[PDB]
Amino acid sequence: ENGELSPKSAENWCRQQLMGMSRERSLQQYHQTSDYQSAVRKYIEQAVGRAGRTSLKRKQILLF
Amino acid sequence: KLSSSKSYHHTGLKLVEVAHNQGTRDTVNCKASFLNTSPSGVLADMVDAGAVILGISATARA
Amino acid sequence: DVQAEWSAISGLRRHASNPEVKISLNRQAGYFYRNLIDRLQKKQKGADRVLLSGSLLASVETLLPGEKIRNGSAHVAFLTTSKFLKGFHNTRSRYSPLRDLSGAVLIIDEIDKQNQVILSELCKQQAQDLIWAIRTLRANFRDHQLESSPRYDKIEDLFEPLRERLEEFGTNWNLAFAFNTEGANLNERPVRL
Amino acid sequence: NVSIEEFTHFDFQLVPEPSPLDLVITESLKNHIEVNGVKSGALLPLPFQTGIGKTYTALNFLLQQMLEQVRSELKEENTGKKSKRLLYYVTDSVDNVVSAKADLLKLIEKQTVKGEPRFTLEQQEYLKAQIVHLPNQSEQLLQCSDAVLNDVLIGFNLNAERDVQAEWSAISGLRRHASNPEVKISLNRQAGYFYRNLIDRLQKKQKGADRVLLSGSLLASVETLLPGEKIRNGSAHVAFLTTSKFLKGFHNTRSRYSPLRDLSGAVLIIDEIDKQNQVILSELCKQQAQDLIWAIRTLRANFRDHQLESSPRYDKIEDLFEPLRERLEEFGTNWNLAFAFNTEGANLNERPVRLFSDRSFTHVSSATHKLSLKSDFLRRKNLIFSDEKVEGSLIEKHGLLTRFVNEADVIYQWFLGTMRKAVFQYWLEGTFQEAVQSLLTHFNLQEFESAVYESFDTNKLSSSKSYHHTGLKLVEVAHNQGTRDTVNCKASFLNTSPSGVLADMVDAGAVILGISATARADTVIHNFDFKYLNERLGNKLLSLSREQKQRVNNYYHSRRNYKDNGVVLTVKYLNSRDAFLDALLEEYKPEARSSHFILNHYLGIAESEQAFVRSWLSKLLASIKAFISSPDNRYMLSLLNRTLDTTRQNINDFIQFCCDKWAKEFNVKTKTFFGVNADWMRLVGYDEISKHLNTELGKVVVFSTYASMGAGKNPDYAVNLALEGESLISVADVTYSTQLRSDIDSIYLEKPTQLLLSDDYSHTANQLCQFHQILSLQENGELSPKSAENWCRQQLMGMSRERSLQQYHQTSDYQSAVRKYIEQAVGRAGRTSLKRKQILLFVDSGLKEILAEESRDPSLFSHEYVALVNKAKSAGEDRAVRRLFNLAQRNNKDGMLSIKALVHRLHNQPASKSDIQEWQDIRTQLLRYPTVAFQPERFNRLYLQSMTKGYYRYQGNLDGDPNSFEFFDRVPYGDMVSEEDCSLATLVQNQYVRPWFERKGFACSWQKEANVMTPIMFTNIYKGALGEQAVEAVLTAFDFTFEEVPNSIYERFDNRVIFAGIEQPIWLDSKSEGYSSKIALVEEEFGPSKFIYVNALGDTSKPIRYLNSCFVETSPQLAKVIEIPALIDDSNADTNRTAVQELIKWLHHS
Amino acid sequence: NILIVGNKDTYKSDEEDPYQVYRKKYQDTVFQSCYPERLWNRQGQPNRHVVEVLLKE
DNA sequence: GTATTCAACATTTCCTTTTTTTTTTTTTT
DNA sequence: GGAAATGTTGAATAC
DNA sequence: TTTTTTTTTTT
Ligand SMILES: [Mg+2]
Repeated sequence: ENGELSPKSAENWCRQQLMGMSRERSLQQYHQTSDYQSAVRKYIEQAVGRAGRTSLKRKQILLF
Repeated sequence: KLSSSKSYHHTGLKLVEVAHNQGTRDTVNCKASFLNTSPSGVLADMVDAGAVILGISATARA
Repeated sequence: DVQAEWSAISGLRRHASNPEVKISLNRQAGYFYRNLIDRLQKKQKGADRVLLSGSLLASVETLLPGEKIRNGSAHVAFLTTSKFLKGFHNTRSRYSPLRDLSGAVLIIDEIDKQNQVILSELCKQQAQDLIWAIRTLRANFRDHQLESSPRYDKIEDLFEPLRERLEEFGTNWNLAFAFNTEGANLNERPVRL
Repeated sequence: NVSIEEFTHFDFQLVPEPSPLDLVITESLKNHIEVNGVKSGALLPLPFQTGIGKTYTALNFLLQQMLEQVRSELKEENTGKKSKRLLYYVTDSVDNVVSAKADLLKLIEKQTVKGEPRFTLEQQEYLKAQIVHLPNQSEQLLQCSDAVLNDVLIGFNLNAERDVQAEWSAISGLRRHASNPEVKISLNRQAGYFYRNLIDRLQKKQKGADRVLLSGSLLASVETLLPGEKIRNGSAHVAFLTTSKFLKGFHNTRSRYSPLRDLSGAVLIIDEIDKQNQVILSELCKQQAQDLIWAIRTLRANFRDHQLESSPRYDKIEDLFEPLRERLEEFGTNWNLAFAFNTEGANLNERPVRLFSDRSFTHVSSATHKLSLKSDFLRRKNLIFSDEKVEGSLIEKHGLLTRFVNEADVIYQWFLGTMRKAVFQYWLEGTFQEAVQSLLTHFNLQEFESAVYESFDTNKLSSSKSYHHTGLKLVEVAHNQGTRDTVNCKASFLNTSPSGVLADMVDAGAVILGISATARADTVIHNFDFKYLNERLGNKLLSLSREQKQRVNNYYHSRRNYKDNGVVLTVKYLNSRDAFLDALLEEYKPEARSSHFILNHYLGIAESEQAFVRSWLSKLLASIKAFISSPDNRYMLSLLNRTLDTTRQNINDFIQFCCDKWAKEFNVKTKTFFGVNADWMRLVGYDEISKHLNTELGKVVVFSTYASMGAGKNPDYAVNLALEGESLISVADVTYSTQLRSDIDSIYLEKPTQLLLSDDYSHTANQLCQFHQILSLQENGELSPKSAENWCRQQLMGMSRERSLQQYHQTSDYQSAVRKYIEQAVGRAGRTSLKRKQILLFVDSGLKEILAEESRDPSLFSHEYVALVNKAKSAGEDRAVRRLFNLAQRNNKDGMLSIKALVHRLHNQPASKSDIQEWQDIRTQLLRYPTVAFQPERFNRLYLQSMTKGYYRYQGNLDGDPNSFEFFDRVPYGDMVSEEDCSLATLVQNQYVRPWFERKGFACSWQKEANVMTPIMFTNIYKGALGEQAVEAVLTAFDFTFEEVPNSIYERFDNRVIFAGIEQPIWLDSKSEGYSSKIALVEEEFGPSKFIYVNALGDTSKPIRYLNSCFVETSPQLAKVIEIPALIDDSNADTNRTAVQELIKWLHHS
Repeated sequence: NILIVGNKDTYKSDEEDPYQVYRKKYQDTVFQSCYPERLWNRQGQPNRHVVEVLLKE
């Protein structure tokens, strides 16, 4: 619906889902979208947001 | 329905499983489970019903 | 039965230190709360209306926090998304916030997370056998009709197209007969559409 | 692991030396094979005294049946036709089941023959493996260790599932510290639910192709979790379970197995058989109520076009449902089931409407009005509207609402019966579930699954009619939940009584061995109806004979030889002792003013209860004083009706004060025991009294009730000879297994009070089993039909519990129940063979007259009951006669109301073929057998048993109220039913009639028998049939041809007559505006016709009368009806040849 | 005429009460009234003394 | 935390009992 | 509005 | 191929 998948890819993925599908293969299908990258950045953006909850900071904050 | 606004978010999906009925070996049922709308459809329905929704999140527009 | 169940719950609650005791107490409390609200909604539905006032009124408002909202005494609610979608009880019935959203202000914390929560609630509906459903609809709509009184105005007109569709569907697909598979082993693998 | 080859060298002909009880059972079952055949079921009631070897006899019989199976399987293994014959031991209480199983295992382990062990260790291990115990599912789960059920979960791969392991972990965690009670109820509930779900999972795992192969350790763990699996495998064939479990059935891996559906060849030992009547009744009362309007609408809608596969597996099943479809279509057309139903007018919200009906007669409606049923086509509604009828005129015109409800009930029960027949046609019990599912799914009736499952285990004048085979129905008509414009008729049924269930078990092939001391008490409230069982089973109801009873009496005397050893039974009847109680009360509170005030204030007795308390307290205290003042009695047991627990503490203190006063006066310390409850005995074991009598010196008073001291509780104690003095003696001629024990030696017996069954539980809110009592009394004849119907009415209108008791008190069933209580009380207190030299029995004086009338055969009474009866009698109205009067009225009113319905159905065109057949069957039966020698089976309610053979006088308006019929010599002057009064002798003297009667087999005279036709039959059917047959007999020999009147206007005229050479259609009526209406009705369908009105008997000299269509006299050529006044001369039975010749002369002028 | 009427206070207005209506309507007619609870004993049987009292009044 | 007088509705009887007067259980859901 | 005849509570008085 | 841990509510 969003336009992230062509109808060809969407129908192939639906067919493979109906016939049983490994999570690793569904996840591989998902990784080809840009929606996946937006979700990755959403996960990262919240991780550093939840850890920045006060106004007392070190002289140096390390992000690895 | 081509004369209307078509979207997955307010048509949803249907999954039908055709199997023999419980205890019988000569009768089949069509057990269907539905999604009649997506969560976006539900949220838009709340807004159209007149609710003022204040959605707060650091990633609200991801 | 009410006294027996409540006394059993109270005795279980008396220590409730063990986690499995807590699980059992949770399930028992849920079922008993359902039964008790079912009953008091019965007595409040009929003419035997118990007049709530003072200490008893406060007791009900503590047992049924949604009763304060019905009474107009409270108008701010803190609840989860799942509870919001399922609704909450008062002394009359279950109140669904979704059916009465006009004028409501709704603050949703972590809004984008609620997409997945709402989806999980929508996934949990009960499946239904379409053959049985259509056969019951076709069988009952064939001749059953409603009262034809002023409280039923323009309602049979809503159902008239559906009755015609049901009869034509049952004729085309021969719903006098039941359905079965032939040939390939259905028990080997069922068909999914 | 043991095998059946261990018994290869076992001597099956060596048995322990049998007691007379064993011999009696064996002889009765031998004779049963001779009389009824091998495959026949049987019912053998055994009135064995408990405490003289009852349980040993039952378990020894059970063990012999176990060894017979082993011998049969060793001998006939080559045949291959394996029949693992099932043996059941059922009783109502869980503890008795467990105790009996433990005693059977002990008997296997410790039995010896000729001083040598009966069985080797391997033989013992084999037999003990054949025995299984089937508790409720919660207790079944909590018995199994974590190892067993973890093995089961692993083997069936349910351990991977989240919810299964979550619930099992919760249950285990509770199980570690389940010492707390509330923990125990919670654990029981969750254990039951979890067992249900888990067994469902193995059942669906096993039905399919993914069947887990069970062997070895997994098989053992499954058999431990599901003991019913051992029965399915054939590894076990003896089951110990309760009556409730027996009725509900038990699971195996494949399905739920119901013992009721597979009773062929089973042997079923039922302990405390007469208690099982009300247990079965309580199981039947718990059926789910269901809505008749919804049920009939669903049945009508789905049977309209849905049909089955037309495959070989559905042969002849569609034909079973074919009549029901036609009936459903006709019913829905007549009552307009396209519309819903509602109440119009009178407020249903202030009170719903209650309708009571036994499905035969005695209909009662809570509405004062005549609730009728009207279809309004302007709206679309069926309206239950209230004509303003008064409750007093309940014998008015039959309204429509009752007719609708009765027909809907008939159709619903017809659907359930047809489901049973179709399940049997589809197929021996694994097919049952599949058959039900396939049939309900083809018809789209899956909503009736629970109803069919629940009900599966449980033309009428021509049938053996009885309440026990029919039951009752109570329907409440109220607004639907959540709506105020639609009404439902929720109905609760009993389709059979417990006597019907027991007779069904015997008919199915079960040999039932009912053991109880009062197994044949003459009450139907507190016992099975053995009058009905004897009618239905015949000689499959076994009875031990007079010689066998004498042998049992001699055996019981040899074990309880009171007389040769010096034991004396002393009986006193105590009335009120007002002065004695007043002196005691004024001693209790010395400075108070008056004893009435002491009773009111310090004891807490209201002004209403003062007289009753003064009555029952004085007797109790007088008995206690006489117990204490006795020299060497050591153990009293009061049996009151109320418990003396902490709710009556003010009386316990006074009783304690008196006991201490008398203990000081007579110098013996007495330890009371108040409030011996069911709860007290569960919490504080009864061995506290036993230990006290074992260790302490002095007397003991025990306060209890009849209800508390039920079956299975043993009040005997272990004897310490240092404390007993020399007052104990052994009354048994030969004593073995010494273990000195003794029992009670004083007893107070209060008059048992609340004798109508009333459980007061939740499921008793519908009062169904309170109507079962009135209707069971009316079946017996204990009530007149008038009294039973009035009591049914007052029970509908809401009846005080006090007033139901008063209605019960005036039956003799009541007094038999009282004596059944007293006989069971003293019977349970006599369980050893060490006795005092004196035994005191103190009795309420209200029990004196009731015990004075015990007149049955004393051959099997206990010694204490004989003593009570003899003492009662020494200070000194038939029941069968009153039964005869009542049953005369009941058989009358039954036929009176059933003929009216049949005629009303015949006058409803078209007349159904079954109705015509039943009408002809009734008339043929009455013509052939006006009187019958024995009580008939198939036509039992055309007749009544008369006190005089061949005739009886009766008074009653045949078209008035059927409650006001009287009968035999209560009416000296009235009408009379006899051979003379029907003029059969004059009829049979005629030379044309008599060959016809002798050819047809009709009776030319009445046999002088006890069973004669009821007055309704004589007046309304027998005389009409005689007239019709006489007219047909004469006219057929004068060249008339007779053929049947067709269904359009059947029963309006007796016969169409056709003469040779005349083609005008002729009609016959044999015995004015109504007759003209019939004239118009017939001529509307068949054009111009001739109608004949003729009387068979009368004065032949009176002239023939010719009338027109309007029944006005006219010329013969213009007449449409001929009225022949007398066809046969009443004085000498010659044919009225002139009249017939004139008739045929008219017919030639047509 | 005996008019089995309801309790007098439970009728909110005079004209609603059958009593005080037929009393003023039939001005020349003998009247007597009763409540329908006042003919049962405590066990519910008909109370004969009440009907003698009504007849003599 | 008063005492005394007094007006308004209850109660019992009536061609005479209101009537009898309790505790107890298994199983599935 | 069962009746009459007896009887008690509550209320106003109230000295 | 990618590579997990979380949750609410009625039944
Ligand atoms: Mg007056």
